[PDB]
Amino acid sequence: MLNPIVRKFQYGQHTVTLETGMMARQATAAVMVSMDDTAVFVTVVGQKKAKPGQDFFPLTVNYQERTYAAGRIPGSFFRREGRPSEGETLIARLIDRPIRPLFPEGFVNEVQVIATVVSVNPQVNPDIVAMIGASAALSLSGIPFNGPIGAARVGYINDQYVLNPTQDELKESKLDLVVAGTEAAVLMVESEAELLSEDQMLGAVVFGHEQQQVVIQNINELVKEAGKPRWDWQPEPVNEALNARVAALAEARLSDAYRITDKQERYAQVDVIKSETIATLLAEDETLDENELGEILHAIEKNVVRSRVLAGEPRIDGREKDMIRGLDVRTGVLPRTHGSALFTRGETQALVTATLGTARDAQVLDELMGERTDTFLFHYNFPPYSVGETGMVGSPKRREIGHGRLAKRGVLAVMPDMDKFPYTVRVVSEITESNGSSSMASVCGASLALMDAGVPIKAAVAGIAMGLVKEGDNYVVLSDILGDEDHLGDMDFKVAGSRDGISALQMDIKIEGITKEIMQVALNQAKGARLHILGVMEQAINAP
Amino acid sequence: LNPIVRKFQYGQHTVTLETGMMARQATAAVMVSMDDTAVFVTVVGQKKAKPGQDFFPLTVNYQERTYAAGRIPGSFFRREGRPSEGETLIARLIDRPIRPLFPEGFVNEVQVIATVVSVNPQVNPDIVAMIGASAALSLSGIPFNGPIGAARVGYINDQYVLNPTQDELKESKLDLVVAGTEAAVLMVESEAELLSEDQMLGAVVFGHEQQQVVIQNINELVKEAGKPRWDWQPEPVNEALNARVAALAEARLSDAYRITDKQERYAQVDVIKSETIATLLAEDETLDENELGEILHAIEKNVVRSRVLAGEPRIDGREKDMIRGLDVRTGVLPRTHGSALFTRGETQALVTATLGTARDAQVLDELMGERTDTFLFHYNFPPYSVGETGMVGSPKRREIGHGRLAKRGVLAVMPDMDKFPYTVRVVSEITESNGSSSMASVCGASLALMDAGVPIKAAVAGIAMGLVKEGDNYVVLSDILGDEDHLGDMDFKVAGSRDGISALQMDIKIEGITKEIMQVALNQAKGARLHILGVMEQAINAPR
Amino acid sequence: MLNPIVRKFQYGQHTVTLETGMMARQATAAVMVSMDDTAVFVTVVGQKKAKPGQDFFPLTVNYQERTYAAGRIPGSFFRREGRPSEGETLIARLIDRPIRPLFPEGFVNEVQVIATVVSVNPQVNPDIVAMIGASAALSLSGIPFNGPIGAARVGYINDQYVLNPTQDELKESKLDLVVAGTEAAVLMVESEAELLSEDQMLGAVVFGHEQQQVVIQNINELVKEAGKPRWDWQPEPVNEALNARVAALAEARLSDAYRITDKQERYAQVDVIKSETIATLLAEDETLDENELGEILHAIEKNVVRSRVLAGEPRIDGREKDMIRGLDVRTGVLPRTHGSALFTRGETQALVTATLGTARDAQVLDELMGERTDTFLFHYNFPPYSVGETGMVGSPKRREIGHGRLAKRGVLAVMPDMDKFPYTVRVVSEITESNGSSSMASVCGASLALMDAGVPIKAAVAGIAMGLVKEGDNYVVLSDILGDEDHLGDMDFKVAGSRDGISALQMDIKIEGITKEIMQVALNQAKGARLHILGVMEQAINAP
Amino acid sequence: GAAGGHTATHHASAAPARPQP
Amino acid sequence: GAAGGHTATHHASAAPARPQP
Amino acid sequence: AAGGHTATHHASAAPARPQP
Ligand SMILES: [Mg+2]
Ligand SMILES: [Mg+2]
Ligand SMILES: [Mg+2]
Repeated sequence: MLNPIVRKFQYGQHTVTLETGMMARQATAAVMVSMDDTAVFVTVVGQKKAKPGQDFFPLTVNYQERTYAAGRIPGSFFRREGRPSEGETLIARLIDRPIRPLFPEGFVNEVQVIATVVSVNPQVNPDIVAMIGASAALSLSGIPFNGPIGAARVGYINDQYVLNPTQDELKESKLDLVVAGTEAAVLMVESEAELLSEDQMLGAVVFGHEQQQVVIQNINELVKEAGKPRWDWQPEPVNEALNARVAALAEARLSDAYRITDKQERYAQVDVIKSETIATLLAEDETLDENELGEILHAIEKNVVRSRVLAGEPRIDGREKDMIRGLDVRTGVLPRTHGSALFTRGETQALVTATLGTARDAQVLDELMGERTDTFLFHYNFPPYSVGETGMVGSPKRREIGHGRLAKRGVLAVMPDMDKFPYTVRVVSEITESNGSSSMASVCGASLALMDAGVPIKAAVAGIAMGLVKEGDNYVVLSDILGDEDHLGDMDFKVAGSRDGISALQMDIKIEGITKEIMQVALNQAKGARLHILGVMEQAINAP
Repeated sequence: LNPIVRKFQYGQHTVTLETGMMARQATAAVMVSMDDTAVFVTVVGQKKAKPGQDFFPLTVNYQERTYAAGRIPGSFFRREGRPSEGETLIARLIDRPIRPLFPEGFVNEVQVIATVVSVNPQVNPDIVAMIGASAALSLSGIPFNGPIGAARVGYINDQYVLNPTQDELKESKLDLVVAGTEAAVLMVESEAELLSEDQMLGAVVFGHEQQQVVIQNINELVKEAGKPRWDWQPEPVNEALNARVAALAEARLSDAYRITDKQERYAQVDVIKSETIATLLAEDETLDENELGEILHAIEKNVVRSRVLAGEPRIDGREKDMIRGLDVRTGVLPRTHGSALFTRGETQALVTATLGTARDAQVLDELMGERTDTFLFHYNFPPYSVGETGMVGSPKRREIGHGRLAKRGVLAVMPDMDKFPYTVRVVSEITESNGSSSMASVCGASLALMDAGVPIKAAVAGIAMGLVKEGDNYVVLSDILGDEDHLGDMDFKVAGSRDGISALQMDIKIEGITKEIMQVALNQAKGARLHILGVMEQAINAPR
Repeated sequence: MLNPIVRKFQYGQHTVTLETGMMARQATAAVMVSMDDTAVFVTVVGQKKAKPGQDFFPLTVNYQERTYAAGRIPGSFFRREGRPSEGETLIARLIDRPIRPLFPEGFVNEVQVIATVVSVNPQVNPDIVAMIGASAALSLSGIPFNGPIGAARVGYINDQYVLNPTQDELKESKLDLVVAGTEAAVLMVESEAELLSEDQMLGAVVFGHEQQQVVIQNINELVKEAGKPRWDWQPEPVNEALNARVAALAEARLSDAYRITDKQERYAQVDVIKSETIATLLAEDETLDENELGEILHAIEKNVVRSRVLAGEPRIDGREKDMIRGLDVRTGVLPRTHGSALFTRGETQALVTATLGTARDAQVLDELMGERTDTFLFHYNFPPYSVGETGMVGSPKRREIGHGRLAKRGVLAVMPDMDKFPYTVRVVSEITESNGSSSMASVCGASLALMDAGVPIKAAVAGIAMGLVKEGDNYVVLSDILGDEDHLGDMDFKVAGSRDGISALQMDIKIEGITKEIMQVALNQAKGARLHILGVMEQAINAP
Repeated sequence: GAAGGHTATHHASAAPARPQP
Repeated sequence: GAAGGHTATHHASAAPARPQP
Repeated sequence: AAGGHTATHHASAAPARPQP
């Protein structure tokens, strides 16, 4: 006979129900999570064996909304749910982003998380529910995972923070923020705001992190009851002798390579060093693992860059910790477009256009929580030539959908309403060059393109990405990070807004133990950065 | 440029087979016609097998051109695109009977392409396409133990009717398709209005008897124009290597198949296979890995098959006619119109019912005429149902096929529009799989429809029957496991109420199935579904 | 940052602007080209090192139109540009075809060209602009490339040649021709004409080739100022000892193989020769490169066929240089179709149908230059069975769209106008057999299918493909070429038209230094060829 | 407020069995 | 009602040939 | 004509530490 294991708990003004043990017993773990009539069925499958020559962690999160959850039959020609919509892709990223860094370094077994919305209360958003589901399922599975995580939406009504506000309550909110993290630290923040201050945005992150602790505690109590035994998994043992042989051939060369400021040169040299080092070690011993040599070489790169940041030495491009790269701002670059702009920050460049249209042109979104028409469209394209590569030119990638939405949230706060400006507006950002943050270059480029098109935005809007290097209690917050400083650093911390406030805040933290003080240094240092960018933008164009 | 032509009467129609003039570069090509309905069928078999190939790659592509009906495609690009659900279903009608006729061991890539080039709106192209594939394969010289025939059987005025027209089917209590060789039935696909076991068996026998004229005429066409049979042999029996594998594995695999739990059994079988291959490869590194897996598969097969024939308890301890444990639940999701969770052993289906209006009815732009559908049935098979990872994109062909099979099992009890004027969508989510999942969808649908308040005439249920047969000795199995399907001789699915059969599906993997065997299977299938219906009644016996 | 390097020049009645150095600096080269407000941003990325075991040149051209160029928001449900339309696919081919033969023989590094239309003047076609952009970028890149090429559209108004006519001017034109080539020779021609003579068509090619020399001169000057250093690239050093070893095993056998006239039998034997030769050499020395052995074998094939053509010996099938293959023409081949035809020329066969429709059936084209309704539809299918192969049967591929449009341009000139015959007409060509030119067979098959359907076309229409083998000043023009004669020859030269003129002319030349004389001989010899085919077509059906 | 098997509005179950005569 | 080339309402053919000059 | 050379308005700044 089937027996469900059920834990219920209060979370704000809602009841969260967690059920496991009777549905999908062949998955590594499966949980049915409900928050007042809104239910998501979440499963995890982790493969026991890693693939022969695997050197990257294959994690896939699939989020899918069934229309029977709302008592409706799909509006499409086939009357069936198909490829994930823009909304389903974004929520899949909301689940993926906080869980990814919690898998141990070296863990490369294939893991798949599938979340299916099976019931919906039109006042309760399934995204928070699905995130609690993924956390609970991963914690019960026994797969190496340093959770559990919680999830909380924070609003701001009457200058007071509100936990998981309903769809009706968000109409009065000056903020829509989602925060996920462990018992100890915040891992992911996604938000849009109506130009709130640095203190108001930080208080929301802290509030939501404190409120979601009841979710973490209840998953912990469910895990002690029904959790499967934790996998006997070990990282590959440290080979000190092989490290020394790689360091003897490469460290001194890689140290000089990471003082080359030009991106194209500096790789081209990094690749020569790695090729020559590996080919030399294989000439000595043909049985050596080529993947393992790449991981040791990458460990050297990381150590070279990180320790130079902590020592207070000049960064890869010669900059100091709080310097912004060179700026070039252009307006009216294309002759037949309604509004165009070319924004260049260092080796990152965005060709951004604005197009005015009519009702006809507004997007009809057949969403699960209720049909909605969209007047403001924001599309972000990242072609492979922006980083000097060749590749597919198919449909938009998940990263392109995510960054198009982030840049949209950075602009929405200053957009005129329908009474003031009764037109459909489409903004397209073409990333022509990339070396860090391209989505923040899209924010600046959009602001110039909208003004060029004569769109009466409240004020000019701009953004940057902040980085971090942290060992123990020691840390350095980096302004306007390069691609390398994002990949070898500890966070990507994006802030967008006008002169008077923050329109969007996004955090992607790759470590545990991020601190309130650190997030505040980042927010203050970010404010100075965007005021500098806005000043240059003002020189070019200051009004429609 | 001369066509070789053969004409013959098949019931009330004239069938024309033409070969020799068109597509002379294909291995074989046949233009088949039945009273103006024409299908051009080609076959290409590759001379060499891929060096590391271990499975037979057979592909059937069925496509309907709109110029066949004097129509221009209704789609935005005015061109035929990806196959519809109907075209996918007919492609499966061709694949299922031909697949088991290729010799065991034969792994050369074979592709069959059927193109409908002309259509009489009273003559269905599916039977015509099946005859074409049989003719082309028999002519090709590709190792193929055909030819097969094909027949649709109706039941009008309590009499069997061969290939009834579209108008005649409207008065028929049966729509059955049967395909097979001169000796035996291989494939059955049917929907019926609750007909008896004797009525359903008589239809299979009738259609198999009537289609012999098709087989006789293909045989005569092959004598005239058939290309010489390929000089192909299976790999010779290596008695010494078999004994070496048996010495390491037989006793361990015999014990492994006494483990009832699927997950525990598969894990143990994998360990046995992994250790046997690793040991043998250390003794001799040049031993073929695919071959060792083939010998290991033959041992499993022999262990399971011989225990069935000897009258010993099945893998899970059951006797030949025992049904697995049942768990039936209704009203499991809070916001859905009707929901059910149906569990049979290690097979589970989460099924929902949704009500809509005429706006929600599906419009099918089909070759034989435009048609609107008020009853929708979708079947989803995620990889976590069997504890695996995988691509979740667009319904696979197998999902489409099982979604239709489950629909045909429910259709007989659905109320018509005059009694319940609503569009009904049924979605079956397979959460666990170990055999038959489509029949679990039939039961779950019946429960979900009653939960939604749909006024069906009669609860409906189904099961899959199995077979183990050596010579004249055979054992018929009730409610088969996944292992009993793969190592067995057939998958024999029957759905219906207490009063009759709504759907009958046969997929037979051997030649030499008998009228008696089908009779025993049908009778034992009846007791099985009556037992399931009894448990279903205890939960719910009338619509909400 | 540094300003871009800009070069302007007059090109006919327009101003062309070339900008480089500021946008997309991480691409190998990037150019913004403008012609009176029509602007295309073209990038090139060529990979530094070739993939370890590559034996084909991977060149990809991606052409994409952004709707913000015309001040519009996309009309699709997602309000975003998706998969390339037919028009975008055709223009990508216009860019690909002339540039492909200019990369050195043996160069196999991955090259990608991406052209994005960012601005559009509705009178100035972006296709010529994009071609100039691809030429400028490839020449600036430093990638081994024997350009630069020019590009010109030639019209014919008041019996005079007109350079790059506007969309309004083209309404008065009896010709729409596009020609591209180096300073020395023509490389690509794509055209449709209202039954113009051989001299009128040849004059258009020469005119367009002379007029585009100003574009070539200006790209050369821009390369002088802004061109990157030429890649240090060398072909594989010739191995004479290995050449003689392969020739000793294969040359005599391949000489006999290319006297086998039947295509299936020839290929079968060519494959056996190559398999046995490679296996014999890898048994002597297993360290030999298999790809290189394949390239030497292909070189022996090429020389055997080419030298036999130059010596004046009978062709592979026994034909003389100006002989057309055997013909078989059939009408009313399918019962339910409006008009059907089966056209056979040798081993090339096309089953062609015609379907009549209403205004509802006319295709709506959401083109960048203006929305447009198409009343004449031509689709071309090339299934893998046509060449005795297996393969995907998904959607149309880049060539299927290309040949479908070529065949459409061959028939357009004789079509009745909507004023006299107000119906949507769809023509579908099914290639059942292929060994030289299918798409010219589609032209013939369409002419017959349209007459069979009762479409009052002005005259019957036909076509052929011409070949060439050229060494120094010695050359031979081949009529109705085999697939082998196309692949081992120097050109594919297609001409379609009635008894009174040319409806379509297409050139794909693989060598530099093609001559006005050769093109003239090809055109005259092509005329006798279609008059011969039209004569046989007349014997079957001569009026609707 | 909750989904899942514990919420079943109706329920029935049977152990593995051989059907009636 | 049969399909194929044996069904053609009109038919014409020619051997391989060099056309008139 | 298109490109950054055809800009209607333009401004630029060298790498800098912003005033706090
Ligand atoms: Mg960044
Ligand atoms: Mg089964
Ligand atoms: Mg050709």
